[PDB]
Amino acid sequence: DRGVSTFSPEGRLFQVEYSLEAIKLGSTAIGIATKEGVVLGVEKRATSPLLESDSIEKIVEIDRHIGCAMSGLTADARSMIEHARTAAVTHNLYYDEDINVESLTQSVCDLALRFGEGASGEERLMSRPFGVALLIAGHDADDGYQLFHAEPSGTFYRYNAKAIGSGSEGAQAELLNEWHSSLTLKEAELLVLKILKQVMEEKLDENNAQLSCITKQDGFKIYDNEKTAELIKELKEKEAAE
Amino acid sequence: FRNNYDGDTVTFSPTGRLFQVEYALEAIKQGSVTVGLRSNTHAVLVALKRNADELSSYQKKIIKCDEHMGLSLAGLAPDARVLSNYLRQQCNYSSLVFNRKLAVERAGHLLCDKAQKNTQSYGGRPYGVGLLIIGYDKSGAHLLEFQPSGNVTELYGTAIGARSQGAKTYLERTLDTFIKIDGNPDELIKAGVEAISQSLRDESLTVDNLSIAIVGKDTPFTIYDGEAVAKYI
Amino acid sequence: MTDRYSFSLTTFSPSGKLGQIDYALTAVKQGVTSLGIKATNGVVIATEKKSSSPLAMSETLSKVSLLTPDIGAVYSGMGPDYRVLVDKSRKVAHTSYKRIYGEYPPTKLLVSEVAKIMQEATQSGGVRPFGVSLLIAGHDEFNGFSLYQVDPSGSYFPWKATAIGKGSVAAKTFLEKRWNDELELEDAIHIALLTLKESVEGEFNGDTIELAIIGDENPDLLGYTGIPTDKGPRFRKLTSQEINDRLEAL
Amino acid sequence: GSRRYDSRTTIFSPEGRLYQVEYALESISHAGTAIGIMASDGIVLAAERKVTSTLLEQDTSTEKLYKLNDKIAVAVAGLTADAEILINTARIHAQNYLKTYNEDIPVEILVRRLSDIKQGYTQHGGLRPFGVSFIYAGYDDRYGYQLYTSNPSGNYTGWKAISVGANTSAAQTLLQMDYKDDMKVDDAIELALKTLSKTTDSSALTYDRLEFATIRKGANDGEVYQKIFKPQEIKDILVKTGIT
Amino acid sequence: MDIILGIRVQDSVILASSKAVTRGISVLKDSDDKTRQLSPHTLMSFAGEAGDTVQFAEYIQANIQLYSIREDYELSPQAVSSFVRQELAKSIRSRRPYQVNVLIGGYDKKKNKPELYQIDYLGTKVELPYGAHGYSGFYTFSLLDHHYRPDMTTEEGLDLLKLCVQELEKRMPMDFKGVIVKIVDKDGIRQVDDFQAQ
Amino acid sequence: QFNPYGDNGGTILGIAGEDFAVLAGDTRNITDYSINSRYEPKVFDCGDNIVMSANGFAADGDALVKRFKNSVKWYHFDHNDKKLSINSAARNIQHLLYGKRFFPYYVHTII
Amino acid sequence: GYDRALSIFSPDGHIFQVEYALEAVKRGTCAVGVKGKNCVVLGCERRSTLKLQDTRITPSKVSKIDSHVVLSFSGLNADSRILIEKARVEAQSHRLTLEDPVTVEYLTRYVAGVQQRYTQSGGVRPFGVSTLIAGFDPRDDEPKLYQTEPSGIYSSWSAQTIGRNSKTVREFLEKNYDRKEPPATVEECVKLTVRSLLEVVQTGAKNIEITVVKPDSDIVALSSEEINQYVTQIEQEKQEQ
Amino acid sequence: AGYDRHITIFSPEGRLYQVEYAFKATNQTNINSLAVRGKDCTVVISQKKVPDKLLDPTTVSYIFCISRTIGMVVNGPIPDARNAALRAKAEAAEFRYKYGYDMPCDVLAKRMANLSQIYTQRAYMRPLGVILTFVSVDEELGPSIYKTDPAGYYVGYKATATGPKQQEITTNLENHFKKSKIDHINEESWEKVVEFAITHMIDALGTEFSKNDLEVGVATKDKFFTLSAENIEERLVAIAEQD
Amino acid sequence: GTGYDLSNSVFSPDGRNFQVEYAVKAVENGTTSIGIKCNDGVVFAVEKLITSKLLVPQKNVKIQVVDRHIGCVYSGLIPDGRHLVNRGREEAASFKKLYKTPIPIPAFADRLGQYVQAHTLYNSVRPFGVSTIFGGVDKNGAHLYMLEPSGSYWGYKGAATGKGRQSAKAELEKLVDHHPEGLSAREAVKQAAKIIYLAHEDNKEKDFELEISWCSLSETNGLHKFVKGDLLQEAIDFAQKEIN
Repeated sequence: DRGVSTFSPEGRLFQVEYSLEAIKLGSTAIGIATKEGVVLGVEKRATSPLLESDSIEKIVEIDRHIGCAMSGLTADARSMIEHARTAAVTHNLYYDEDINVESLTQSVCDLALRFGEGASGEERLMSRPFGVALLIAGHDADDGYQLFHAEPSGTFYRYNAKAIGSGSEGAQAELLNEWHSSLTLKEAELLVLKILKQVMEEKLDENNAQLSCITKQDGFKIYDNEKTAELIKELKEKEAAE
Repeated sequence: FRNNYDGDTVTFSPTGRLFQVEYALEAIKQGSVTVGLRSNTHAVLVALKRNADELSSYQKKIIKCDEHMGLSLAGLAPDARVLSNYLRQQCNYSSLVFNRKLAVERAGHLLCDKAQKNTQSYGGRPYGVGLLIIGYDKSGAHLLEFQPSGNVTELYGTAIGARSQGAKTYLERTLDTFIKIDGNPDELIKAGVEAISQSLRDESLTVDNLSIAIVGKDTPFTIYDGEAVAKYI
Repeated sequence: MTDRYSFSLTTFSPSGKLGQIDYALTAVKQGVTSLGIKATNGVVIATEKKSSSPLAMSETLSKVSLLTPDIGAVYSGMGPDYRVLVDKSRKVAHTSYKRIYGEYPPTKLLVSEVAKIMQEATQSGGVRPFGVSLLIAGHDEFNGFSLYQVDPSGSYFPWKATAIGKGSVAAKTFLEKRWNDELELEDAIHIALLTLKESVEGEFNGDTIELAIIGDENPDLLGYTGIPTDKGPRFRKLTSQEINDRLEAL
Repeated sequence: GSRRYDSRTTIFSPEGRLYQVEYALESISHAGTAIGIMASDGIVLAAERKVTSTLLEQDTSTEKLYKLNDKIAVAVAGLTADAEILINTARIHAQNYLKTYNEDIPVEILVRRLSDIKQGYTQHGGLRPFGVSFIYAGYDDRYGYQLYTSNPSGNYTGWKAISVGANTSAAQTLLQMDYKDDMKVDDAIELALKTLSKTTDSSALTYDRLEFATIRKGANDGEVYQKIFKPQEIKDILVKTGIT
Repeated sequence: MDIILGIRVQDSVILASSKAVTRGISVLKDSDDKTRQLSPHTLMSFAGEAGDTVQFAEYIQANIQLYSIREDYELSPQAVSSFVRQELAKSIRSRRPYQVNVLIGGYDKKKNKPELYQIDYLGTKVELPYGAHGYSGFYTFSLLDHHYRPDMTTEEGLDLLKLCVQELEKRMPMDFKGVIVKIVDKDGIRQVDDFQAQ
Repeated sequence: QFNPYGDNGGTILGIAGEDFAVLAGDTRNITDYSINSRYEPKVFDCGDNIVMSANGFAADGDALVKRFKNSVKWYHFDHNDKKLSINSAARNIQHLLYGKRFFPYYVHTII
Repeated sequence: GYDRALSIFSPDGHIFQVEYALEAVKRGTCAVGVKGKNCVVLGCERRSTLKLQDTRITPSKVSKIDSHVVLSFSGLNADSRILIEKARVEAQSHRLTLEDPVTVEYLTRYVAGVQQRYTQSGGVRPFGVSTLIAGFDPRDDEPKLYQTEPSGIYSSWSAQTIGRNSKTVREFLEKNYDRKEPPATVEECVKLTVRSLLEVVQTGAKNIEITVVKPDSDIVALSSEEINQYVTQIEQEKQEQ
Repeated sequence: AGYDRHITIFSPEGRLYQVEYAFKATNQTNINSLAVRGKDCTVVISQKKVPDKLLDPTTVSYIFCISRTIGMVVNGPIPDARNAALRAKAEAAEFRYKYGYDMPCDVLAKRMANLSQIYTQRAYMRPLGVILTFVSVDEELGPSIYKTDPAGYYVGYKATATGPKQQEITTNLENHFKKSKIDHINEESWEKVVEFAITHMIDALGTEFSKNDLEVGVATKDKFFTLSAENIEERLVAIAEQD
Repeated sequence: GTGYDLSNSVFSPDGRNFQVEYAVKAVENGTTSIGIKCNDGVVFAVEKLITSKLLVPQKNVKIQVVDRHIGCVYSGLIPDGRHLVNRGREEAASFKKLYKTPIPIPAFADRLGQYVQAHTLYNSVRPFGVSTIFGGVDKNGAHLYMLEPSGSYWGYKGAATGKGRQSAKAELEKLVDHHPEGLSAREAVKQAAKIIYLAHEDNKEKDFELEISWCSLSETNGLHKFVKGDLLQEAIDFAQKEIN
């Protein structure tokens, strides 16, 4: 056949490029970083009405100051979150402090290219790359509120606002116009809901959509269905005005 | 022809070429441009950072290895992280065991041997990044060009990445000028900024776009970003 | 370096056939004819010494080999594959039995051990099956005289009389007509020389035919006297002169 | 490297089937027919020998019916050499249980363990599966007389009457036709021989082509006894049933 | 060492275990239950090394419960005791052995008979009508050799253990803070909460 | 039998002020009753405004200071040139010391 | 030794080995699970290709992981035993260290975690098994029902079916199960389980098995007569109209 | 299916093509070699071809000194030849250390043939494309010739031949032993046995030799040695004074 | 059929290893390098293609030293040559550790020979893309060797490999014929410069740098040293005089 870590004539890794196609099939995940906090939102996408939407866990806590959102093969993210939770706690044990968001993202991204049938370098025991993209968001005293996009390629970019999933290309173009450096936390909350509504196949409500924020004061908190429903109602009224 | 011998790095072609190595070299040409140049006192790295979106940050291109050594990347960033981390360890081993600052030439030999082992065994892939190593040791200023093939070459000036031929043609023509810039760091930076601008096509170099690093006689390896490179724009 | 052949080289085909076993059996068919006959007071195994060159010494190449003082073996197919199996069969007789029970293994269990090695060569990674069928003749106290056939698949069958190789089909038919459950050892050797004559094309003498017997104990071949229970090996390879004397009464 | 020569034994088909397992079952369908029948007072094992000769020593021959324990025995269909590998491991497992608990191993536990080893070669290792189908006949103080079967996939099921090997479809129809819940061993012996004689690919069912075993609890003993039939004992019982 | 007593009567097995945990100079606990339920009809008491005593007991408990789920069946007291013996036999020749002495008190549902097993840290199993570990037997055995009958009721067995404890509370220098008494029969395992002044 | 430990003597002193901190130590290195050196540095500047001295067995002292200075160096590489705080340094040294719990550094270290 | 990458990405972005593992589940016998107000009921169908089995000793489709958690499956029977064994060990290991029996969510997370591990490890293939995990959390009376699949994705369901003709029975449950009013009684919860299977099984008194899990480790399997009483009652509902 | 000719697995005909192609690799060097037994000696003759003038003639050799007693001549590429040479030397030293006596010629052959059988059966180790002829004067068997091939086959020889024109040398030796009726060369001195071996090399090939065209290895009691160019020259003068 | 050239250790129907012959093509594409054996030592010389004026002269050293007396030069894939020298240095250190005396040249030749030959025995390793010319002075005289990708090596009076190996071998053959008594160390260095300048005619599109090294008993005390300064310029002037 062909090696898993094989380069294409163009200069790209086959398996990594094919992994990005799997993320395109995944549910939409949007993050917006402001000076008041970083807001993360995902699409639940229930395959059946009998499926309990609250069990869908696409927003996870890494540490009190770091949150995460996933898109694509969500099962592949579980060991990545496990490593992230370990790296955050292990740093706290070694240095009696909080891990930097950039340092935490770097630790997760080091696992990405560790795949092959026996690549000469270390002991990279994995048959294939991760089929999931992560939106790592948090806060530290050094660089403040941050939003990162962790790729299966091992590369990570710091975004002011990033959208990943099925409607990622349409969402990113919308985030390009809407984002400004003076956005408030509440303005970012209605914005995540606005763009999600535009890219979701189903009508947006408190069941098929979930919000989360990370602040310096309260830390990472997942929005309950009662709190989110009021924000959907507020977003519906403001769009009805003009 | 090409389809049968490019399956893995272990396979030779009838002409004697290694296509997997050649495809890894192609990843550099797709990567962003970076320029390296030196004189007798200082060595300078000038790099053009690339962003995905206008909402994204510009990905760093220059990595510090030691107080006297550093390098700029072109291609896959994680592969540059692995090779720089190894070079950090080799510089560290020399300082701890021998109380000796590692020679830039010997550092090039170490990167050569590590890249070679990835090209002779099954299952492995070549590194998808080109590196420009600068350093000041007991023999003066140095500049070395690392290639995934293993080939490392000591140069006065060089450039790798997209449209890098324009910068390389400039440095070849300006060869006699920037070599004599001794005891003046700022003028050597300006020679590198003018070199990297010869490769520009899409946009002009801006504040959060340009990345410059320098190491010299009485100057430790320091990276300048953002406001620190505004005077060279 | 490092064996990357960790997968099976023998696999099931759509028809259910195990290709590499079938092809190994085909290699046995190309091999020189070897036979075995079990009598009431002994077992006889015989084969043709197919010399590649008249310059080569046929005495140095032994197609019939001693496994234990009571057990012998002969083959058909690939020579090199047989020789290594004999080395393994001799070692497994000690390591798995004699160093445990203080005595030599019975024929049926030694055959079982050889069959295990040949089975593993069908399932293990990075190996091909042995291109040989073995005829193992032996004696033990509780089972008496026995003859076994071991195939490349690892399957083994007890035989009264059988043949394997080039003219096995023609030899088995000849053995069925001449065999009876009242045959003496000397009679069994007489049929052995008659059955092998139909397979050999060129010269038929003691220098071109290799023959050994499993019969009575040989105190002269023991090498020492003293212990009453030790009465000597039952395996005896017949010399060139001993074969020629029986060929005159053919 | 070696990737070129890898047959990939442990992969799914587009349909969701396991190639090597399905092809192994095809190999079994050519091997000699083995039938097991469970009665109220014992179990009957009957097997048809594949490829026989006049000069084949039947008295010392064992290819289909093997003894695992004093209470558990097996009927083999497929590769004999592959079976002996599994038979040996089952013998060690039975003795491991007896050493640990000071009690004889319940039939199902021995069956599950062998089936788990078969499953191992199906999921990982890159090696070919065992081309063997077992019929387990055993007794324990929990369920009493038990009859199981296992195939190359590692799947096992409990039965009242089952056939493995060649002509199973025809053999299972005949067993389902004559079997009742209140059967006696003597009746089960007859059914097993009658089913084989009708599904035989050869001219006539004779003693030199058969292996027979019965597992019965002796009324004048109170303990379960295994009886692997001798060539003469198979010859006698073949005449009594009406086959001669 | 701690007090670990066992007696097998007509229809049940009675285990008496001391409540004291002594570490160096102080009695840290006077209500410690030195027993674990392995299965609904099998109970094991234990004494020995400070850390090994509970670690081994819970290890066996986990294994028996793993078997009970897998087979949907309860192992006989004999089968359990043989498993415990082998684990202690493997331990005795390891890097650091389990220094734990155990008493298996179980009721066989198939046999309808109570059974008591005694295994020490070495792995010495013995089926006994009555058993004790350490110095416990030195004071008790003569009373047990005298009064014990196979046809004794549960009430009679409790009276004999009371006499055994009274001898221990008189002649033995260590204060073991009384005993917890448990009954193992056909209905399962129950604890006698009124042994302090029975 | 070979004894892996030794006593190089010396004494170190660390006093924390309101907005300052001092770490003193004598420059005398000894073995039994002989003076090895009259001037042998014992208090070292490790970077990030942190000073360190590990007094006792000098070979263990030099190894610990050398390994901590290297830990500061790697803290800059891994965490984007972040300054190592005094509490973070203290916790880091604990793991450096407890890593050799069953074959300890025979030193009394103060930062 | 063997570490060949079997589960890999394709040009379109699918893992074919995981994709074909779902096809093995589609071949396996139908398994359904419904949760009421105070109970969860698991129902599985039996094959009718060969009919001469001993129902006493034949491994049942519903397996107990612990005294409070049960597991049913659809797909390869041999692969399921591996997942069942590992779940049973983890259940005992959790009781040993945490001193409290597993929650249904945790046991599901473990089983799905094992399945996911086999989708990106060299030399192994994914399990051709989807599982339905049902039960009650320790000291809790709230019904729990979960589903896993070869990929490693798990989620909780009010009602779910897996296996052959699972598309038909899912459409039945979507128009019959009410979230506003779940089956309040155990009897009506079992009734809905049989009703959903009768759409697929096509008249099978011996072909349907029912297992009911109640709070505080109360699991009981219904006999052939008990299930047949429901079948007789349901068939009367159709005939009276 | 078509990879049966790429690795050491059986073809439908029951053949091993990789082994068969390894036999074809033995004739790549285009060198003929023969071995003959004397009364108390063993002589190997091998063709010496130096095509390039830049080559050092003293290094161009296909005869190896394995032990004090055993010598080996190889037919096939020199990288595989020296691979088999180093292994044979290692086995000879180990045998003496473990068993207290010098390894016999036939035992070394059997050992090297067993190793070649492993490459015939196991997939990852390729067969060496060389034929090894071992020669010595054994303390029990006397003059000994034992030859191994890529198949793992080995047998004793009264006399042997190996190379592209092997058949011509074999039949030429065959016709002499039919005439003499004895298995060895009836001569006291080894010098005349070398002379015999050279003469029959000429008669079979139909080519005259110089001192630099041949390579001679002589095995005597407790010693094996290779002849120099001047030693062969002395031997060529003696046969020239006969014809 | 076809496909014998795709894997390494696979024999083609003609008994050839194509992957090794494909590695020879990489050597033939590479830079020309030479070796001359004189009366008491050896002289090594290599061409250094100047790709750009940006390359720092006298810095990118191609000739490598093993131990203190052996010099190595190679043609083809430069990193592959370094890997072989790294092994050679480990093998030389292993010899000196056990046997005290520095490794003899025939001894060192076999050590590299076996290592390169080992890379032709497996399908998991790639053959070396270099032909290495090496040698020095030991216990008895000087030695010169050339090692091929197959592992094949011989002793040489003069060695040549690379782009212009034909022109180099022809010029070396003239030296062997005209000097039967033996060339001197001084003359060999001057001649080594002349050989490359004439061999550069096959790659005369690009500028080149000269690099000579030598190991002589009387001139360098049997140690490997690089030709530097006045002696290097004297060689260049000798070559530039006879090029016209």
